[PDB]
Amino acid sequence: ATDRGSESDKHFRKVSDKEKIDQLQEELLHTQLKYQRILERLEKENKELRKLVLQKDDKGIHHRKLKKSLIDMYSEVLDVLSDYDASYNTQDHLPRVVVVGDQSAGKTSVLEMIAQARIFPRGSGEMMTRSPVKVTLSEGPHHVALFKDSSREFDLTKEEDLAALRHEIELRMRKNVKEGCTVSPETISLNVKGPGLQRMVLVDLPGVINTVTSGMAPDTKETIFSISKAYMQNPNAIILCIQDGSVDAERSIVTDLVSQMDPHGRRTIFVLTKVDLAEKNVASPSRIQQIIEGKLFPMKALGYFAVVTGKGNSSESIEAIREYEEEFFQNSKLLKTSMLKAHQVTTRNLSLAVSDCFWKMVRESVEQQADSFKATRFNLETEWKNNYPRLRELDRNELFEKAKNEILDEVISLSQVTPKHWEEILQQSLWERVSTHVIENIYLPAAQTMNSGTFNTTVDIKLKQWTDKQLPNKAVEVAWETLQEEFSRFMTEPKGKEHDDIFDKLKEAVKEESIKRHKWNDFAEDSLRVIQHNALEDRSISDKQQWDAAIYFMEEALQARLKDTENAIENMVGPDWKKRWLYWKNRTQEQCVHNETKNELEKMLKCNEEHPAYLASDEITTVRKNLESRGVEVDPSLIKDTWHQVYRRHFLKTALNHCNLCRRGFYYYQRHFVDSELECNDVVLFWRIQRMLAITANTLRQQLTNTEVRRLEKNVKEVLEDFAEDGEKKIKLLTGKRVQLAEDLKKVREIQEKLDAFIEALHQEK
Amino acid sequence: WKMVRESVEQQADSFKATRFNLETEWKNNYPRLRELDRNELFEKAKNEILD
Ligand SMILES: Nc1nc2c(ncn2[C@@H]2O[C@H](COP(=O)(O)OP(=O)(O)O)[C@@H](O)[C@H]2O)c(=O)[nH]1
Ligand code: ALF
Ligand SMILES: [K+]
Ligand SMILES: [Mg+2]
Repeated sequence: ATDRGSESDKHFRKVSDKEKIDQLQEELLHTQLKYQRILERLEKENKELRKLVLQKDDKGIHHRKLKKSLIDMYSEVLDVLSDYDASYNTQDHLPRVVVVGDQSAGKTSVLEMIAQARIFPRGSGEMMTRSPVKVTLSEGPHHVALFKDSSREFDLTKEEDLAALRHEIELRMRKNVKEGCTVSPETISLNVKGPGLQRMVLVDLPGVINTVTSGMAPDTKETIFSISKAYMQNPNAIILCIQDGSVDAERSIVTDLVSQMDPHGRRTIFVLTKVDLAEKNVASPSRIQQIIEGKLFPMKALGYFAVVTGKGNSSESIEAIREYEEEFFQNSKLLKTSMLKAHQVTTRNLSLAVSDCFWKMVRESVEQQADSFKATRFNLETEWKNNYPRLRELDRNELFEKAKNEILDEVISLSQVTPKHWEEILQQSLWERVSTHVIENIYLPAAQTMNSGTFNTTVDIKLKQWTDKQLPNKAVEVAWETLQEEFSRFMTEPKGKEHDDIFDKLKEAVKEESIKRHKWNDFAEDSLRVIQHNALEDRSISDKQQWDAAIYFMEEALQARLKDTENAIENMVGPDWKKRWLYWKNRTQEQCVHNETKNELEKMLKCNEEHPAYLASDEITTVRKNLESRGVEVDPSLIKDTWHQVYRRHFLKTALNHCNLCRRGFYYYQRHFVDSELECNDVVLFWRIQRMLAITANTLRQQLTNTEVRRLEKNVKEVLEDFAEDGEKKIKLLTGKRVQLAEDLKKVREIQEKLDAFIEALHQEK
Repeated sequence: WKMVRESVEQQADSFKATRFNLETEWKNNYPRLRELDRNELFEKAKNEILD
């Protein structure tokens, strides 16, 4: 009878097994223990069956050391790195090839005529590049590129598919840009296969703008510079410097961006675009001869200075661009009358030369990263472990689940609270809430008559009306709060000096959802009304012990009121001579008035001890004249306020003296046959309420332990499952700086594997 | 029929548990009457009154 919710769950839980254990045992334990093992061993078979078919498309199985997915290893390493750390602290050490040049140059053309002319939005009229776009190029058949690493199935040779693919990239480009600028560092990941593509990662960084026009947000050019740090602070970056062939080199921006990155040109190759505009204006090949020699290019870029040319139409196909480029370069005086042989100028030579320089840098510098990340992990683990010796290995998934079980365990522990605590806490809390209402609004005005029948009649009518409207509504609220008060203590209270504060955000977050769903039984009040009516209706106290308990607790309530009034009075009247002379204090003129106003009222009560609480205006006038006769002029309102506090002090002392004789007078045996005027009807009123609330608490406790705590437990389970799926809150709640460090350690460990996997793939040559 | 077959078996356990809890308390408070009915109660009075 102490608790019934736990028994119900066990009974039906066994029933479920009795009917379905022959299916549950296989699914719940046998399958799950084998499930993890088969992931390593049997999924291996299905992965290999498809992988081999995919490798045949790659040709990796057919040809040793030659596989189109071999270059995809390089991108996988960077994809983890960008997710692990997209900031300069990690990005600055990641090898890459970047397209750098004046925005007007159309610098991206170096990549458009390879694969991107079909799927990347282009054309003049507006700035196209909005954020770094990385394209993973690989020798292979035509295949729809990955867009934001998402799979696609499109034909790259038909306009209808390509147009939709151009839309997809544009959406990422603009969405990466936030208010205040037109460019964003947030990168876009593309991976395309097709003929003529080289194994390398080329990034089209947003074009630099000398000045921010009114058509662009003010921070455009500063943002591009910060994005330009992808190479300016990256010793592993290869820079393709694009000179806008429409304008002279002395008008360029790229010269300063790269010359401050590598003034020796060791990390860069200079490329020129739109050279054919030289013949749409008065061509000056003598300036081109300086261009090839790098006289006017401070970065002294190394390699052959390739040139890109195009019809300028934004619909020219990749094949059309290649054919146009070859014919123009092989005949134009810009290159035929200067030392720029077309077979070195052609973009396809740049792609090969860029691919050649790409693998040179990657193999040389990649091994340094493996040592760097390993050193990082050891330094992080040493400090992380020393500050958190308890957690040698931690994850945010492990952190959440521990709380999930811990929370459910505590709420169950809350369900283990004995009724003794519930009944005492509910009874004590509820009575204290309504202890003054009865005294001030029911008892004291009823005490103004000497007719005990009216006294009991008056209160009973008020109580029944009060009972119907207030008592069960306050009682449930106390019970609802009382359960939450213990729940919070069970939930988030520390175990002395040991406490995992890392879990407090989730615990309180779970509570708020669980209390919102904690709807107390809407009919609990109806039972209490019947109970309270019966508890009040039965006023028969035939037991001395019932009398003894009721009177002592009534005294405490009255003594509390007496001190409450007395403390208010002392402030109203101030210190007496004992404290005025002891602490060198004095009275305010109001306190002086109150003391004399008090004295006159005390004298009035000294004789008229039975004076009713209500004062006649003649008494108010009498006091005023009695005080005015001593030089004290008092507003009637002061007297009435003084009167109320002093009267209760007078009354309450009388009531306690009545209580003293009620217990003592009846206690003496020979006095029980003396019918004195000591009808302790207040003890009858107090006793019934004490019993009435005690029964109320028991009804609340029964509902508390039978229905409400189970609803609280059920809601917690519903909320915790929502949190289990709510990754963002789990991240937002689990921010303890050790799980985040543990998360970083995991990512560092993964990168070390990914770094070595690619490095291991480099070592396939020997 | 999906809901009825799934949940109906729970009722059988619930009612059986109800009877055992009711019989335990009912029998303990009324050990004399292991089985009682309002028809048996009336007839006993009928004979008792006539006697
Ligand atoms: N004349 C000429 N036009 C080009 C060349 N490369 C690209 N374009 C034109 O520039 C426009 C878009 O090229 P794109 O590489 O996207 O430059 P961006 O949009 O300014 O970054 C298209 O209309 C192309 O025809 C080139 O080498 N010569
Ligand atoms: F014109 Al650009 F990136 F070269 F938008
Ligand atoms: K442009
Ligand atoms: Mg562009």
